[PDB]
Amino acid sequence: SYQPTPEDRFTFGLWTVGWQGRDPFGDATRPALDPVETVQRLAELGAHGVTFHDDDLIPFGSSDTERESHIKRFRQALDATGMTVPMATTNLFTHPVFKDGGFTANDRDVRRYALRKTIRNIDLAVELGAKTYVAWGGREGAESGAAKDVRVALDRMKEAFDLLGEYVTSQGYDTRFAIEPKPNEPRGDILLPTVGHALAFIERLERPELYGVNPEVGHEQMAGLNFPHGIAQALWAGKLFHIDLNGQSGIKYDQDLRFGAGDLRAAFWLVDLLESAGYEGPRHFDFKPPRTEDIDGVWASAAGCMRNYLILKERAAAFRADPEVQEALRASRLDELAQPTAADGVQELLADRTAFEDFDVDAAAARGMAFERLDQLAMDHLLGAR
Amino acid sequence: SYQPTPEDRFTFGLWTVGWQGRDPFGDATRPALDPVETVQRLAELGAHGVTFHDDDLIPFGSSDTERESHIKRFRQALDATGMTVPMATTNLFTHPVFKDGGFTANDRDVRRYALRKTIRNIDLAVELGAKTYVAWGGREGAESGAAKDVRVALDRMKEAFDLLGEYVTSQGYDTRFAIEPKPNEPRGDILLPTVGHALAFIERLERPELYGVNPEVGHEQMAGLNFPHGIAQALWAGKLFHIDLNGQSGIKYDQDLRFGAGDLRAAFWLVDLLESAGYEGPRHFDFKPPRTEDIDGVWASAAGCMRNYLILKERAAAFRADPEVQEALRASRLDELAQPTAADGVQELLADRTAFEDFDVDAAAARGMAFERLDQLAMDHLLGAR
Amino acid sequence: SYQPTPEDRFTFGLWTVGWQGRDPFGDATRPALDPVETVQRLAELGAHGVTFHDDDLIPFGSSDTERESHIKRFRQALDATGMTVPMATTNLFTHPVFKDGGFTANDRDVRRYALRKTIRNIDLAVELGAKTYVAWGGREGAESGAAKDVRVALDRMKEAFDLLGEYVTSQGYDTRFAIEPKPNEPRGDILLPTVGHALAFIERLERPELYGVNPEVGHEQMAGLNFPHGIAQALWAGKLFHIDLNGQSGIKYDQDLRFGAGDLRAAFWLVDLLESAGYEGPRHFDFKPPRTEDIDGVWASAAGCMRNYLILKERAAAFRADPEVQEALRASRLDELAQPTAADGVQELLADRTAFEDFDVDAAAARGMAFERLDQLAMDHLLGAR
Amino acid sequence: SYQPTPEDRFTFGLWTVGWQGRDPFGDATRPALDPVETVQRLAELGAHGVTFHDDDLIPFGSSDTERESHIKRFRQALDATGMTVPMATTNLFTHPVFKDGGFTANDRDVRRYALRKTIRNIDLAVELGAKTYVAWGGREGAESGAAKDVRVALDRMKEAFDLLGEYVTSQGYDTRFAIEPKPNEPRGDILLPTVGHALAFIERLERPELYGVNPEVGHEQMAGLNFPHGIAQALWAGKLFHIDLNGQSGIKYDQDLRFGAGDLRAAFWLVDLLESAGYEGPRHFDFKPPRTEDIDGVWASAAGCMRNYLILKERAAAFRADPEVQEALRASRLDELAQPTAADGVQELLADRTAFEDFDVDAAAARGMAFERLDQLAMDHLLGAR
Ligand SMILES: [Mg+2]
Ligand SMILES: [Mg+2]
Ligand SMILES: [Mg+2]
Ligand SMILES: [Mg+2]
Ligand SMILES: [Mg+2]
Ligand SMILES: [Mg+2]
Ligand SMILES: [Mg+2]
Ligand SMILES: [Mg+2]
Ligand SMILES: [O-]
Ligand SMILES: [O-]
Ligand SMILES: [O-]
Ligand SMILES: [O-]
Repeated sequence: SYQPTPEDRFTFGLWTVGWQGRDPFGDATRPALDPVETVQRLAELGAHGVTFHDDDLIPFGSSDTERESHIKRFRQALDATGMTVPMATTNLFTHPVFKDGGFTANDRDVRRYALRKTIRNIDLAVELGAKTYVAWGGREGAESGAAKDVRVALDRMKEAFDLLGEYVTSQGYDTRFAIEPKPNEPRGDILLPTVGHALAFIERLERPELYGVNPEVGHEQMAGLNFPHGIAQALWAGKLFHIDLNGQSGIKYDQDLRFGAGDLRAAFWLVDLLESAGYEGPRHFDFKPPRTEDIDGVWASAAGCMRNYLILKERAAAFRADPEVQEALRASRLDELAQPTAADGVQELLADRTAFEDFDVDAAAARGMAFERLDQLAMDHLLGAR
Repeated sequence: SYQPTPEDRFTFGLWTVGWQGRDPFGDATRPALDPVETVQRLAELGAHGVTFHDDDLIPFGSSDTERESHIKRFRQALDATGMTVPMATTNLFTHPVFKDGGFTANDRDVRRYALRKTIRNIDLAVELGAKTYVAWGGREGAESGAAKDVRVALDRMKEAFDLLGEYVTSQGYDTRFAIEPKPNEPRGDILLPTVGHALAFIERLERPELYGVNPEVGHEQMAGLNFPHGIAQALWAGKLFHIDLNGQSGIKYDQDLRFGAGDLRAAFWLVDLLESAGYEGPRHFDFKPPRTEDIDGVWASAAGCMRNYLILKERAAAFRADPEVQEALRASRLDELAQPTAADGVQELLADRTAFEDFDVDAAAARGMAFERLDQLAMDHLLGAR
Repeated sequence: SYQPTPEDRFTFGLWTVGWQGRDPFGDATRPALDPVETVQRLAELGAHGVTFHDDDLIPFGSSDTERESHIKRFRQALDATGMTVPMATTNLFTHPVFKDGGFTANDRDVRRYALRKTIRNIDLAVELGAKTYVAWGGREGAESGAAKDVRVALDRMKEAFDLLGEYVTSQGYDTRFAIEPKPNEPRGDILLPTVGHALAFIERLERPELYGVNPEVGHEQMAGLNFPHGIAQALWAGKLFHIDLNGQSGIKYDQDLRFGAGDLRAAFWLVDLLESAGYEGPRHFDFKPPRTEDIDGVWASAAGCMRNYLILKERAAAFRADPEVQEALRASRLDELAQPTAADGVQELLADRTAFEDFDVDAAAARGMAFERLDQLAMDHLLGAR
Repeated sequence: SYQPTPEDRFTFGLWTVGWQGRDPFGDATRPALDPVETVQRLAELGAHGVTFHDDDLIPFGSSDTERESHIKRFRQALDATGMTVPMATTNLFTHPVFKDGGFTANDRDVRRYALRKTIRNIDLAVELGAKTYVAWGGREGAESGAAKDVRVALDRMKEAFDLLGEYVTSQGYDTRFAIEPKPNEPRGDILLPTVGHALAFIERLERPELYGVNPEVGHEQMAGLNFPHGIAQALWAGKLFHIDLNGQSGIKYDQDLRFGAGDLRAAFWLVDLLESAGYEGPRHFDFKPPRTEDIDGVWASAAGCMRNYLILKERAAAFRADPEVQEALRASRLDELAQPTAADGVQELLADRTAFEDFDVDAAAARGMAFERLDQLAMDHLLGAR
């Protein structure tokens, strides 16, 4: 089975299946896809909805009449298919004017233009029903040390987000923001490089409750971090507003492989976490079909994204349901991890001799954790060898 | 010149110059140093003070009389040399009982013991005059996915730090805590893996003002991150309580090279930031003299740490003082980065046609940033070619 | 399920299940294992043989009488179980005399001592039946640039291996040598860091036929390289003499996880390669049971190594046997890669206008490669969803 | 200061200063440069020559008449300046027909076309005076495991290079070939990923003498390797035919920063090696002026490449000439590494009791190597603090 239906909340950006295959060393290997045809083809595949950057839907520099016309025909395909727009974003990285950033460009006039460009697209995203507005500052950063004073750049980043927070509050919009972290590329180093850095930054904004994170699998893996661990921290903070799924095979350039490819065990632990934590947002795929592929390989790749999530969902649920796994978890004391360390308080802990002076350190040091047996049960379930 | 004096606030852990050279594949190549002799030799080198883990000063398992005796003779060398103890920490990673962690061990009784072990050493660190108490959770984490539920582990981590916050508040101690992030090693992945992750975690503690970060050069570089950028975020947050200086040559095992070795340009931008931001805490070295070295190579390595900071301090100050550099910074518009984007407010920005409808995008896109000329002036000053 | 047999050629080092758990930040968590108990327990698990470093078997410093006793007891356990010894190696990294190397130490006398220690163990390995003698220069390298002139050190490395070749040739021994590459750890950089570098060096020895490589999964992955691609090149060269199997989750310290853990798709493509190329040597596991484990967890991790190889062997055989995969391989023109580019020579090619002057570049550019549809069939077979 | 002369052999690719700034997330920021203006401007800066890909000089698709005109104008600028063309290469990566490779494309016809396109440019390079023809197989590789059988692809790679060797031998051309390794990007994994892998492959060609390597600083650093060590092995092998100089700050996308930027101490040890080994080929810069720059910044970045090499050349010469460094090298026994381990052979060594039976292992283990004191002298010379 593993057939996606709308109920599975699978979404795709216009820019993913529509990537023409232009990379740093080569030209486009595929023609551009029309936005109406992408909506059509994804609804046929079992997708729930689509997302967009403003310049994906409306070619940069369009007159107001060309814009209207682009939004009308898109909105029509959405009505015709039952497709939703859960999220939208701004392109603040392609046009040469953003070569030193959008919100943190050294030129003040470019920072003002970046904000107006964003605000215009927040109005459109709300009209189309988007609840989450993503911000990926891919050009915010530097290749050299004196080019960007980072404390002042963070003053300008906080100013920009506070300004957008005031704007949606004044308009009464029901939209929240999600910051997408990336450690590098296209800049040598990008500001707010990981989930952690974006979550700490949010706590310094004027209205923190309006902002969360949109982590991407491949981005945290570009810094060699454990993506399931970063998502668990964002969930613990109540800040996982959206998530971008794809694959990455290690620390190198950002590959955007289809979900499931790259680190397959990390994809298994991520699905197990999303499903057991009850995440209810879109399962969004931000990937690129390899430029070796024609348009049928594009839809084959898009279908494999959804198929791999559904296969892993089944294996993670079977794992957690297994009495032998529930037994191995008690053996590794994951139940004791859930008990408070000292709900009796610091003064009872300090007067407790079994916690220190009479604690038998070597009896405790000799208890094996039985983590390898547990992990081989997880490997067996992933591989269907049970 | 480049001669360290106490005034330069250079500090060293007992565990740094005293590392015997035991690594994963080999035995100790040097004898243990007595703590009194380390104090002596570092005061002679121009060091301001020393730090310790409890088990560095008092051998694990010492009776109360062996403990008293170890603290008396140490305290005596400190009085005799004028050496200070600015910071202290707990060893919650060497003894086998901490094989699954201290504060986040799955076994509850080990988590209670880890807290009592810590509290006993907070009392001693306050008595010796330490103002900062560092927490490096090196055993908090996992090699496999089901071994550690990370949301619950963070419940236990927050519980532990809140418990220590209540303890020092109740005792009226003037000590703050600093969390030291590390992405991996000795665990496959460590919780709170970077500066960003530790800063976001602190905002969820009961008394956030009691906690900051103690970043280490080599640790952020093990995730390929820009260490000067991470320190700028911690300074912007008002959370840089302490800093550990050393060298790392890339993403690999944690090398702990002497400061200045590893990424030399990153060391130059770090000193430029510390000195221009007015950091006033200790310049602490957490490094390991290579096990190829005898005890004279140990003191040669320790002296090079301080010499390299003083050379880079001089080159960074000369750079910033140069009128030609001040001119290149105006040319790259670092002065415009300091201007507010929209102090006129969102409604004036929205009614400003020069910010969007009449903005000349291509005139702005054509302005070069002159960042390469600026960076070659920084290279010239670093190398003393001006 | 999936039982290990004799004919599977699974072997283990004495140092793998015998690892006591000591790492750079912690003490041993397990008791030392007796070599004869290791032989017994591994025979019980379905292993075909065991390997050893000389100091695993005979304690460094044992007179020629305890050496006698140690070899006698050990050979007894092998006699009793039918266990074989396919390979042996020298420990030229643990003792402090090897702190700057064995074969390439700057001190001449340490290099002579290193060669005498190796030759003593080549005699023992041959009489126990080993056909392959592994060299892992863990200490050959540097933490700094002027400490080691690498061209001269390669002269010394070549000299050591040529002298070893002369010795086994004058003795008439059947044994061949296999270099084990590793990019770093315990040295900042190790000489002959990858499979590629070791294959090139072998070509400069006086008897290249006596020497091949012994690549390890996690070591090539410490440099972010594709381990199956590196094994395909060692097999193309006719130099894959032995292989070390384990797991690694990224570029970081050497983990030595059990085979299957780490990069699970790389383990699948490795098994598919080994089995389709008909590699017939030992499937040797060089891994470390995590120090979180007691001795039951050690045997559970050793059994998981074998189980994972056998599950992947079955999934890879099913992938290649599937008629739809054979069809997808023809569709991606994997059969056409096996056809010679220009079997009728360079003047044939130059005289062919369809190769240049009349080649339709756009029709060729538009053929899709259908690689994503082939990779999802491989993904379905691995996960048993086919 | 530090002026570039002719005799310094500094060369640049047409594609380096000519890079228009287009990357995977952004459009070109600079106008295209005319090849004759590039020749003029670089002659003015003190460059000795220029290099080119065939499609840098002649637009893909130009008839044999625009080809004529393009070569004529270009040769005119060279005639007028005295600029030389030391090396040339083929673009087998930009056009979509090369999406799965040139020499190792699965389609036979694309491989024939790739060889005809290369041979056409070998004829042009020879008449312009190039002695080295570089091959960079940027598209040779895969993003997935069954897309490319690597043993067969190495058969095709060897076949392509053997046919090129036959062609230049039957023409009597003086030119030699140089393989440029790169571990990844634009392919997930590229074949012959490091200097080591390319040196081993060369040993399997029918005429190994015609082929060497062209390593690039940032490409070996993309795999975390030590670039000076890799160059020492290519020089030991007699295969350093050419070298590409630039900067890279870590394992991430290929940056191509100007030489000196990135890992500055690695650039110091590289210059020290090149100058002490008497390398006499071009010092070629393969870098990209950041897209933040206008054309004045492009020429400022190109001048910085040359300046940095000349400052490092001077600092490295001063380090080796210093009597205290010569003394520190004797103290670290760098003179003793040059002495043969056992010049009087294996039976000499076996008969020597001072090599084993009477060698005092503890006195040898306790000699310190004094490597930190030597490295701080190197650090003092680099920073001009001596
Ligand atoms: Mg991405
Ligand atoms: Mg994304
Ligand atoms: Mg460290
Ligand atoms: Mg530290
Ligand atoms: Mg290993
Ligand atoms: Mg091994
Ligand atoms: Mg490059
Ligand atoms: Mg190059
Ligand atoms: O992305
Ligand atoms: O450390
Ligand atoms: O290993
Ligand atoms: O490049």
